Amino acid sequence: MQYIDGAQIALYAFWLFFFGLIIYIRREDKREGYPLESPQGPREGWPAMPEKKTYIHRPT
Amino acid sequence: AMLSFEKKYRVRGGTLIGGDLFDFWFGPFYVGFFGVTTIFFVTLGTLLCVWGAAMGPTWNLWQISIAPPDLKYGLGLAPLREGGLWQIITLCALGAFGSWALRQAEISRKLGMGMHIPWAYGGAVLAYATLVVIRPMLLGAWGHGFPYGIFSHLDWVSNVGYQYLHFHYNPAHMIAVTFFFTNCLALAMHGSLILSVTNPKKGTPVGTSETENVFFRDLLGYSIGAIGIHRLGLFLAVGAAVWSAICIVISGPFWTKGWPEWWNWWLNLPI
Amino acid sequence: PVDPVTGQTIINGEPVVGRVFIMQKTDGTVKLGKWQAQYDGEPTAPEAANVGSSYTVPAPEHTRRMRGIMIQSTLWSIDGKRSARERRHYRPQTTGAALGQ
Amino acid sequence: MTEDEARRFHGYFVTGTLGYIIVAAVAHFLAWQWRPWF
Amino acid sequence: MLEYQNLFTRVQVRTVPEAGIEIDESTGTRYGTGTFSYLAGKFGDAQIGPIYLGWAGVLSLIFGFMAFEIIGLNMWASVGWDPVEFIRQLPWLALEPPPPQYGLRVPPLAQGGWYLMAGFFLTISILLWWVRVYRRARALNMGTHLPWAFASAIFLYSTFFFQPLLVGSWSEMVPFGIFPHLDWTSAFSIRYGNLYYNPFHALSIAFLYGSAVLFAMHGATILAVARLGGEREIEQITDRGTAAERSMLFWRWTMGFNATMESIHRWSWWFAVLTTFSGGIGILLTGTVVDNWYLWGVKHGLVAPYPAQNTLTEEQQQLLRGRYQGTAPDSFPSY
Amino acid sequence: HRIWLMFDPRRVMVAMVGFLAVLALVIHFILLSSQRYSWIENGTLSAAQAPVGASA
Amino acid sequence: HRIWLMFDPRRVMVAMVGFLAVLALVIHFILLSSQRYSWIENGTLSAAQAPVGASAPAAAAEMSPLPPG
Amino acid sequence: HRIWLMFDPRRVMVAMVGFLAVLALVIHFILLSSQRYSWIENGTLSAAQAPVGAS
Amino acid sequence: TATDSVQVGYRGTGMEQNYDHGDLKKQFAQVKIPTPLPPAGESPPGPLPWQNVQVLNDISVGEFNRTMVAMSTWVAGTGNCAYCHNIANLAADTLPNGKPLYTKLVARRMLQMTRQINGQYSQHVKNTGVTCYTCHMGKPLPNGLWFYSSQTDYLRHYLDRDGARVVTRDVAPSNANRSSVKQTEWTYALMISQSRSLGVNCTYCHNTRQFASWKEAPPARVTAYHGILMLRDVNQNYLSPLQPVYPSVRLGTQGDAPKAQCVTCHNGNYKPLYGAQMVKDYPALWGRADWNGVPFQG
Ligand SMILES: CCCCCCCCCCCCCC(=O)OC[C@H](COP(=O)(O)OCC(O)COP(=O)(O)OC[C@@H](COC(=O)CCCCCCCCCCCCC)OC(=O)CCCCCCCCCCCCC)OC(=O)CCCCCCCCCCCCC
Ligand SMILES: CCCCCCCCCCCCCC(=O)OC[C@H](COP(=O)(O)OCC(O)COP(=O)(O)OC[C@@H](COC(=O)CCCCCCCCCCCCC)OC(=O)CCCCCCCCCCCCC)OC(=O)CCCCCCCCCCCCC
Ligand code: BCL
Ligand code: BCL
Ligand code: BCL
Ligand SMILES: CC[C@H]1c2cc3[nH]c4c(c3C)C(=O)[C@H](C(=O)OC)c4c3nc(cc4[nH]c(cc(n2)[C@@H]1C)c(C(C)=O)c4C)[C@@H](C)[C@@H]3CCC(=O)OC/C=C(\C)CCC[C@H](C)CCC[C@H](C)CCCC(C)C
Ligand SMILES: CC[C@H]1c2cc3[nH]c4c(c3C)C(=O)[C@H](C(=O)OC)c4c3nc(cc4[nH]c(cc(n2)[C@@H]1C)c(C(C)=O)c4C)[C@@H](C)[C@@H]3CCC(=O)OC/C=C(\C)CCC[C@H](C)CCC[C@H](C)CCCC(C)C
Ligand SMILES: COC(C)(C)C/C=C/C(C)=C/C=C/C(C)=C/C=C/C(C)=C/C=C\C=C(C)\C=C\C=C(C)\C=C\C=C(C)\C=C\CC(C)(C)OC
Ligand code: HEC
Ligand code: HEC
Ligand SMILES: [Fe+3]
Repeated sequence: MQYIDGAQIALYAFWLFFFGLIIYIRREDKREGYPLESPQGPREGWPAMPEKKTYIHRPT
Repeated sequence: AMLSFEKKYRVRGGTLIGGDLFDFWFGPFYVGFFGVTTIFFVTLGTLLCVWGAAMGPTWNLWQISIAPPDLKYGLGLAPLREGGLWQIITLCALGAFGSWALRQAEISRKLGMGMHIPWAYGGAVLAYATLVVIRPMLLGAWGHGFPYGIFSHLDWVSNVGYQYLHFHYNPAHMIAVTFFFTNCLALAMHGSLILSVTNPKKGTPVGTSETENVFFRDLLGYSIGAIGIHRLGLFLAVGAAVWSAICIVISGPFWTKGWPEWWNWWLNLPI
Repeated sequence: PVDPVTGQTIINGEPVVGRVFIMQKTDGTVKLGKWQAQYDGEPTAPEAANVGSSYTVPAPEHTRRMRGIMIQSTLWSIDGKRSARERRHYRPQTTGAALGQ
Repeated sequence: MTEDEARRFHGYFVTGTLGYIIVAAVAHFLAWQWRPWF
Repeated sequence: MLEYQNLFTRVQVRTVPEAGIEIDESTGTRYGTGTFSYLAGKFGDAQIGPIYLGWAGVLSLIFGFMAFEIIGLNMWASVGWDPVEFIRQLPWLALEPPPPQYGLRVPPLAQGGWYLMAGFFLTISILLWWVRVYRRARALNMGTHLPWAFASAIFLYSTFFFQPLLVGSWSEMVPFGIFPHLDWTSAFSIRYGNLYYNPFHALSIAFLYGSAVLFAMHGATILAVARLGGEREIEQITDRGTAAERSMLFWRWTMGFNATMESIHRWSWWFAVLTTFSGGIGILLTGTVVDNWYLWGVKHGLVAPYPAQNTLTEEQQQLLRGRYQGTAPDSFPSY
Repeated sequence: HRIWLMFDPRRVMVAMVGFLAVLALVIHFILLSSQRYSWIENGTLSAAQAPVGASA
Repeated sequence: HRIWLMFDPRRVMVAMVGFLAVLALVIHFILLSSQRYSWIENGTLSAAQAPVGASAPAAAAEMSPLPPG
Repeated sequence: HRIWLMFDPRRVMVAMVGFLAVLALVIHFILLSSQRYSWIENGTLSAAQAPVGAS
Repeated sequence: TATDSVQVGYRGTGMEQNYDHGDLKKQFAQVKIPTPLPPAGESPPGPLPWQNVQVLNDISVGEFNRTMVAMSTWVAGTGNCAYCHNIANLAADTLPNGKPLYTKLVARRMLQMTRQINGQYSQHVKNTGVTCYTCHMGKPLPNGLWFYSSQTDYLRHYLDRDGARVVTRDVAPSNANRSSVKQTEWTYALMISQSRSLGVNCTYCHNTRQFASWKEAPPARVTAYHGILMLRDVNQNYLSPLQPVYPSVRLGTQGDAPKAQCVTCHNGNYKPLYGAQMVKDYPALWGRADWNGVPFQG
């Protein structure tokens, strides 16, 4: 409309995309050394730790 | 909370100042003597930044500006209304940046690591120190520093750049930009290279170090090493900050005219 | 207003103990408003451009070889070499018939 | 460092230091005759 | 004295040059055999190895050399074919875009036709190089991360074509020249009201600095654990050793959070890509959606207040009004 | 003296010479940049003609 | 003579020549960029005609080298 | 003499020729950039007609 | 180096002027100002005893001689009546051989030009007018002489071309402003020349965060605008029409009269001659009824 313009809409779309990307990368960051060990028990931050990822090696 | 392999590494020793008093972990953070010094300067500096916002006309995050003193105060400590608050915050920032570097050196010493991270960080601190300490001292007033505001310090950069009528013609600025652009290109190449080998075409095994070297020789005829790329990235990123510090410290203290006129020397070669 | 006898400032009928000053923000700065409000106290909008209705082709000796817009202030204002100053423009031309050839 | 050559070094260091200060004092004497600063 | 900082290599090995992993050679082949540079081995790998050439590479080289030739020949003609002036004035020479009044129509050859032709050939060369990069990646069964990272930079490059077309004139294009393209950068920022207040421009600044920060941090981290074998990142990713653990622990103790040996490269990739992506969006919005970024920033509360440095009377407000710039005078008047 | 058993004579001598050379260069350049003692230009003036700072 | 057993003679000569050469070039270039001793241009003037720096100067009215601010 | 024992003659010769070549170029170029000794332009002037610095 | 900084804007904005101390001191020293002639303001109230005086018709005889010695030392050096006059007959506008004395016609026109500058353009030269010295510097040929070169030469902004604005006064684009980037480069080159002609940078006249704003800019910008207008009145009406008077050696390759720019008066300083005031002691040069309340004798 009058106050809302294209640059603002594009900026907020980029903000949503960036937050989603940060969530995805933070999920990838928790593929080693998790879950955390604490006296109260296991701990995971947000985002939660993802599923176990397995690699593929060449045959001998 | 600790990583599943973290417990065996949390040992004493490696500090530069203090003993078992400052050799503990607060949550995930390691707290040393310089961790305590960092928190003091961060808290004091941030609270004075909030006070500077409350003194100003707005609470809008983008419009908050704490400005340096007038040039007439000339290396003195101005009244806190008139820019003295900026100088106090600058001291807190210097203390916090220095404490952060020394805290990093303590952590690497405890982990049996090299000292590269503190010195790489020192390149950024040197650029900041040139902007608010070295260049203002050479020009003779603390008022030559930049204001503390999200978009206020962009206005300072614009006006200072136009103090020489075309800042693109600064020879050291041209080199520093090339370092920044080449670093971004090299980082994209390095990030892609590792990810492409570790996450290859679906159904195929993970590649090797030969795959990287063969790929970049096929594309460009030369492949820097696995250690070569990390050496180059350190050189490009830190050298960008060092050449930035040079480019701003020569404008005013050494060159006062327009930067296009500096290229007379090239046009007046005898040949 | 000021008390006629004591000299004390009166605010809403009550005297004030002290020297009263009008509170202001840092150096009397006032938060900006709408973007249209930026143009109060400024000159009005500029007039439309003067665009020629016809074009006449200049002589070659009056035409610049270099088409860079800023060449006159960034290079020529600092360059005094006579050979380059000669190369700056196109040279006059004629025809073989005009010369009799 | 046998602590005995330290005495030998000390005599040379003291004489060199005191001799340098005396020569610099004459230089300040000459400069005062040319243009006093007080 | 000081420990070994892993900054240079003193002892270099020499073996037979690596010919390379077997690949499909039907539409291309490897040229050279592989030489060794003593100076290059001090910093990185010494082999100036064979280079692969195929359809896309050859076509890209032909088109790019055509563009380079056109640019250089126009530059040389601009100084009257003087070689001394060509070398002496090389930073200031340019291949200039067409005049504004032609819009998107074809300009004359000496007044922008060469510019458009060179730009077309450069664009074709860049696209063919992208195809070559993609084929090189998929010939070794690698993932296609580098092709899309390159596509981001290509997007930023192509905004320099799309924005002038969206505003409706090839005159708004970037001239081919060392100092002239900086002149265009400055004038483009000035014309559209202080590009510092373009939010996507600020976003691209943030990602450029973030790229520098990330590469400094990663390079220092890997060099600090290179004595433990951290430079062999693939091994530390598929089988985590003590170097990866120490890197993780250093950054967790310093910052309160960390990455892995693999995901730090994802951080790097995304920062580098987002630089040019946000920059391209910001360029695309300029002159088409927003014509004055300072006024947009005032609208959305971005501009900090300053005391007024001048005030004008009403007659001064009418007089200080100017005129928009127009055409140059095509006559030399006599008075 | 016993101080040389505490400090290396070589390290002290090098550091002291480096300090003195820097100090001497700083003083000579401070006077050269001044008005009263810019001796290369005004050194031939007598003490009465040499510039003096303002009494203000 | 004993100072050569404390400092390596090869290192001292290189440090000595480097410092003396730099100092000689600095002094020669300082004098060449001055007004009184620019000997390449004004070397043929006698001592009477050679430029001299300004003595204790007077003041000026309404004329300022610096713009107001 | 014994200086060639302390210093390699081959290294000395290269450093000396390199220094002399640079010094000669610097002096020749400084004179060429001056006004009194711009000999390529004003070399045919007599000593009385050559430029002299002011005062 | 030693640098002198003058603050021209609000603190922290980066609006400052920088000068090299050595260069500024040398330039200030090398500039010499001619001492004013002793006043001559007592003469009988009789008719003017002159033959061909058409400009200085309201000036006493003693003042006439005073200002004419002043003109001699300002333009042609002390004495040197022969630059503009036949010595035997100073009332002659032609040489004995018949050819006209072009210098005298130029001087007569430029007396009127100086009066016009001082009287009708006080909004630029306020209380610090101009004499012959400010442009001539004791020499017949002033600085900053420019001629017809090409269509895109920005100095024609001072002759016959009007309009330099390129910035839109809206948030959204419209047809009200269709300035190109190339026109912005043209304005940039013109303003680079303007900055170099006064020894100042952009911030002396602008807050570069918004070049189009006058409220955020120093007052000098207004002064600068008036300068442009004054130039368009000096170049179009006084310097250009003098074309058929000069010998061929004074014209350009297109055969046009010399024209003036900002550097003609300023010579690379924020004020001409660092703001020296001379015309206050020369009533024949200012076309005002009073300079600073000092009445015009008449
Ligand atoms: C983007 C997405 C992700 C965004 C987010 C990204 C996050 C990245 C980091 C990830 C981790 C975050 C969690 C974390 O750090 O947890 C620590 C702690 C658990 O710690 P712990 O494991 O139990 O502690 C271990 C160990 O330290 C045990 O020692 P002890 O139990 O003896 O503790 C002694 C400490 C604490 O005592 C104190 O008095 C410290 C109090 C600090 C907080 C209050 C500050 C104000 C009062 C100050 C004191 C007043 C007098 C008492 O004593 C110490 O000395 C410890 C070191 C303190 C620092 C060094 C000394 C500084 C001295 C100079 C400065 C003084 C203050 C100006 O857990 C919690 O605090 C639970 C809540 C965690 C979430 C944050 C909640 C924040 C709420 C407020 C938000 C405000 C937003 C603006
Ligand atoms: C204009 C030109 C510009 C400039 C030009 C821009 C072009 C587009 C760029 C897009 C980003 C590419 C990022 C990247 O790493 O690319 C390299 C990769 C290489 O893959 P490959 O060589 O084919 O094979 C390698 C592959 O095996 C492993 O790849 P890697 O792991 O490194 O990364 C690929 C994936 C991660 O893969 C997985 O997660 C698969 C794991 C198994 C399945 C997962 C569980 C099941 C899930 C089921 C539900 C899920 C099913 C999907 O990473 C990505 O694709 C990037 C993810 C991060 C970015 C998105 C973050 C969220 C954004 C939205 C937030 C919204 C607000 C909250 O190439 C690819 O194409 C990857 C696949 C891309 C999938 C998304 C495509 C979206 C297209 C959108 C437009 C379509 C037309 C309208
Ligand atoms: C306006 C300023 C003045 C001026 C004022 C001064 C003043 C004042 C002094 C100098 C000094 C020096 N000046 Mg100055 N100087 C000027 C211009 C110059 C110029 C020049 C090109 O214009 C040059 C090259 C110099 C150069 C020098 C150096 C020789 C010296 C500083 C370095 C040093 O410590 O050396 C070391 C050089 C030596 C010769 C040291 C010798 C030391 C030995 C050990 C003495 C041994 C004595 C004996 C063995 C022992 C006796 C023991 C007991 C006492 C019995 N000056 C101008 C004209 N200069 C300083 C100095 O030391 O002067 C002597 C000093 O104080
Ligand atoms: C009209 C304006 C001029 C101009 C005027 C200037 C001026 C003036 C300067 C630059 C400088 C720079 N310019 Mg610029 N510049 C122009 C156009 C450009 C263009 C372009 C595309 O046109 C580019 C690419 C650049 C590029 C650059 C870089 C070379 C450099 C900035 C990086 C730097 O210094 O990092 C150095 C890094 C730092 C200073 C950061 C230090 C950070 C500290 C140590 C830590 C902070 C921690 C923080 C407080 C923590 C917060 C809390 C936590 C988040 C929880 N310029 C135009 C032509 N440019 C700047 C420079 O060189 O600065 C030295 C500078 O001052
Ligand atoms: C007065 C000048 C203006 C200004 C005007 C602009 C303009 C205009 C632009 C930028 C843009 C950018 N500016 Mg800015 N900028 C200013 C001030 C700054 C400052 C600062 C110190 O204040 C900084 C740090 C920056 C930094 C940046 C970057 C973040 C960004 C470019 C990203 C990039 O990687 O580009 C480099 C990357 C590319 C060009 C990608 C494409 C590369 C192609 C693929 C290469 C092909 C090469 C070919 C094969 C070989 C050559 C062939 C021959 C030609 C024949 N600017 C001020 C405000 N800036 C850009 C942007 O995105 O803005 C939103 C942009 O267009
Ligand atoms: C090689 C040089 C490049 C680089 C490198 C680099 N930066 C680094 C490192 C390295 C190697 C670290 O190890 C260190 C780190 O720990 O990162 C996680 C860091 C880091 N780089 C940071 C930021 C940063 N680096 C920048 C620059 C760069 N850093 C260069 C491009 C910039 C720019 C260009 O703007 C920024 C914003 C931090 C995330 C971090 C350092 C954290 C730190 O020092 O924390 C202690 C201080 C605080 C938590 C806050 C202190 C607040 C002050 C007391 C008051 C206000 C300060 C300031 C004056 C405010 C001004 C605001 C206005 C300008 C808006
Ligand atoms: C993440 C964003 C960053 C980015 C990324 C990026 N760039 C990339 C890639 C990636 C991920 C590639 O895969 C690709 C590549 O292959 O890199 C090695 C590329 C690339 N980035 C390039 C450049 C580049 N990137 C830049 C920037 C950036 N690249 C961003 C900062 C810039 C800048 C800052 O302006 C430049 C100039 C190329 C090296 C390459 C793309 C190569 C290409 O497209 O080539 C086309 C071929 C030609 C034009 C032919 C040229 C012919 C010669 C000019 C003539 C030779 C004549 C004679 C034989 C020699 C003469 C010598 C002289 C020319 C010196
Ligand atoms: C002897 O020497 C010779 C001459 C033989 C060779 C020497 C050559 C030399 C010395 C060359 C020097 C070249 C230099 C210095 C080049 C500098 C280049 C720079 C700095 C360029 C910077 C920026 C340029 C940009 C961003 C240009 C972008 C252009 C684009 C995107 C153009 C696109 C055009 C298209 C798609 C055109 C399409 C054509 C149609 C008709 C379809 O549309 C109009
Ligand atoms: C050129 C700059 C001149 C110089 C060097 C001198 N005069 Fe001189 N003169 C000049 C001009 C433009 C006029 C006409 C002024 C007008 O028309 O308003 C004159 C005229 C005179 C006169 C009167 C002529 C007459 O009798 O009709 C005299 C007496 C005169 N000029 C004398 C004079 C003197 C004493 C000078 C000092 C050396 C001198 N002139 C120099 C222009 C110039
Ligand atoms: C005082 C002498 C100034 C100096 C120094 C600079 N500028 Fe300026 N600017 C000045 C005036 C009087 C005008 C208007 C002239 C007219 O004919 O209207 C301008 C205008 C500009 C503009 C255009 C503003 C617009 O609304 O479009 C720009 C972009 C501009 N000036 C930029 C600029 C630059 C780049 C300068 C240094 C090289 C500079 N200005 C200096 C006054 C003065
Ligand atoms: Fe890596």
